[PDB]
Amino acid sequence: ITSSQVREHVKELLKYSNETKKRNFLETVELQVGLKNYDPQRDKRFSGSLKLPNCPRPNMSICIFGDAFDVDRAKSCGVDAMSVDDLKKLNKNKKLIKKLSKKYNAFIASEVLIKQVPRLLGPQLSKAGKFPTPVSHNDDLYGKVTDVRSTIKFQLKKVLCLAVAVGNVEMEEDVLVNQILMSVNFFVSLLKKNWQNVGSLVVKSSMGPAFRL
Amino acid sequence: RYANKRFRKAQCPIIERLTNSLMMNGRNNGKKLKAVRIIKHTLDIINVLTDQNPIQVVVDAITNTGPREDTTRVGGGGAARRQAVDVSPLRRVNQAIALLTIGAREAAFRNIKTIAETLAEELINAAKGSSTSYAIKKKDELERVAKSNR
Amino acid sequence: NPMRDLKIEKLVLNISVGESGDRLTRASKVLEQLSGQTPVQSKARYTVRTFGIRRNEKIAVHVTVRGPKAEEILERGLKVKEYQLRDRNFSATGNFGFGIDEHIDLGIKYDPSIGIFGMDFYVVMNRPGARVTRRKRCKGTVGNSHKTTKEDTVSWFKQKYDADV
RNA sequence: GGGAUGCGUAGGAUAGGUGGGAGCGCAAGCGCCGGUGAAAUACCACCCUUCCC
RNA sequence: UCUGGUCAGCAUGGC
RNA sequence: GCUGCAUGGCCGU
RNA sequence: GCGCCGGCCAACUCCGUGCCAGCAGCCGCGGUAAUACGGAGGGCGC
RNA sequence: AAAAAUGUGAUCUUGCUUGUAAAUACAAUUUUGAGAGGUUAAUAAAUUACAAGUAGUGCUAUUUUUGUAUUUAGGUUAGCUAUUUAGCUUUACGUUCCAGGAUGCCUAGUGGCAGCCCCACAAUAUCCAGGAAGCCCUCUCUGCGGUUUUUCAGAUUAGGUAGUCGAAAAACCUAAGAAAUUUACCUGCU
Repeated sequence: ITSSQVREHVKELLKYSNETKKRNFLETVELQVGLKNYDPQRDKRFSGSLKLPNCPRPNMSICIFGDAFDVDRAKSCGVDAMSVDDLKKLNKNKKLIKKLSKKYNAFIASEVLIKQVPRLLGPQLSKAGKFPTPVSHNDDLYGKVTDVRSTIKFQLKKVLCLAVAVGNVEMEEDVLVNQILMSVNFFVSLLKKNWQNVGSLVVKSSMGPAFRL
Repeated sequence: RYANKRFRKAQCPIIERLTNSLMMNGRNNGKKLKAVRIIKHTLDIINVLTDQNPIQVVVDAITNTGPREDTTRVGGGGAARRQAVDVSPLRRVNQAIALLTIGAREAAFRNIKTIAETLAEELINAAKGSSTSYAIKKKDELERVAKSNR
Repeated sequence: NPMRDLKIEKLVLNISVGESGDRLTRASKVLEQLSGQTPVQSKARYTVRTFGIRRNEKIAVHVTVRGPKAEEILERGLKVKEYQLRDRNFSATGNFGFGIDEHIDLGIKYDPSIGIFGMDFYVVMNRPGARVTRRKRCKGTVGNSHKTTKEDTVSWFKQKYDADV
């Protein structure tokens, strides 16, 4: 909740993670919060994207739907590119489309393309919450890609709680806290009660145990 | 009752007594001639429309029309209950023939200068080959009434 | 001279009292194709025992005239029922249209009348300048000199088309 | 809180959800992939329904 | 039996 | 014109 | 001389009358053909 | 309705709740004759249209060619009696006359007939039973209805039972004073 308290949470979490000094691979930090006194039945549920101020550390898988330029940038970035030609083909084959949707967290699409993508893709993508974000045809993707990586999705579903990826072991405790704050901000905005709803908050490394704020 | 059963001379065309009775039912004002004609013409109608011989069609009709049981009122201690009872064999014919002619008159179709088609159609409708028509209705209705108050 | 001569100013036919075109708008139909125009009027006098007690009344009345419409009407008009076309029938002023009057309160009024000559015909005769009296302005009054006389009046019409009787 | 539980159709099947996920495991198996579907499933978590303590 | 019907078919007492 | 309760006759029932 | 003449009870007709006037022992009689009221003729009784 | 294509940010539509809008008519015969007064007092059914929210579904969201057209229809949710068929009228519970509209449901097929495009037969149940007339009665003109007061002897010659209100009169209806007074069934005494 308060910055100092979260800093302790984060600091403690890092120390606890063990087995060895640290796993060979860099673990990631997850923030989990439980909510209270909110009816999940109503549109109280939260599904939203948050741009973390310091990126996720993984830079979320992103797909780009578009043509030259936009497609070129996507390839340079190393992102999957779905070309304009493929859109109809994918609408036809649900089998592939389903797989594509499951694999990536976010989709970015050339804005002009939006009519076609919803016509063909929308049935699969929309239910998922996967619908693409439009960007101008001659936009610069890099900043967006960074944010979306460096973007994370908060999806409560009907359940009372949420788990989100806040950062990496690589990043500083200060950064992790800043990212956590961005997440917290969304909840504060959604309900009138605000943060009061948060029953309990916890931080945890991949391997490490959760520690309550 | 009215009188002793007088025997009726059998029909000139097919010497069937039952037919004459039917003819009597049709006739009124003693116009015996018109009455015979209507029945004969109907028989001809039965021949064309239906492959079967008219005499057979008619007899079958009467059979469908005769009520087996009828309800007669009677005064019991309270109210007059309608006792169901069998019907005399003599009674059944008079009812059947009478009901045919009445239902036949009932038909909308006004065919032949006279009534003759209504009789023709009525009889066929009666047959149980076709056991429909107004005549059969009355018959079925009476039987239904009986055994309702079994 | 020509001025003095008598001509007919406005006549106007009319119809009986009561509602008109009761079954359907009718009775106006007569008066229609007759005289060329179609007037309608209304009435006052609410409680009528066998009349209405309607206030504003549909009551049929109508027609008028001009010059020349009532000529070519009042042609094949007179030469209609006139047991006595004229005599006592019309009076001092010039022309009239009547029948037998009834004892009713008369005289102190503008003098419209029930009187029925034909489907109450109204030939009104006036000579002269007379537009003087009628017209709004210095009205003036008829001279009671150059006024119509029944004798003169039962002249003119009579000279033409039909006998005085 | 701990152990259970969740049966339209399609989907090798009883899919309560959502986020992470290209892997978990010596292997077998399991998952990804492929596919069906409105939604995808291993594995790690969090939020639920109902039942038990 | 009904003071049945008819003095208006006719007849007939009385008024 | 009265009285069929003053009657004949005749008739209905 | 006197009573009576509808039945009981022997002795009957006319007229007057018109539920009136009247009669009446009981039953009753008189509302226009009254042997019952009143007179008369006639009759019965004594 | 069918076909093809662009394409609004792919795309896609069966519904639930709130707000506003309009029809569903009415007159007439007949009634104590007419008009006026609350056709009341009551409480208003439900069909379609647009907007928003919402599961839906990203919301408004196109153009060109072809046959008349080759589409779905039709019915169905009126009352009453009835154990079924059916029947009666055709829908009534404030009383009289009438429309069935929602969803969901039924036949797409069977029987007669030479044949049929020719005749017959199915259909649950919840929704509102809605609309007009119509309202003990009151005032006026003033109503073939019907008021106001009085008298009541006595049946060709009289009585016994009795004749729509016991009868009759004159008259009242914006005013009611006022005065005369029957009979049918049926019969008698000396």
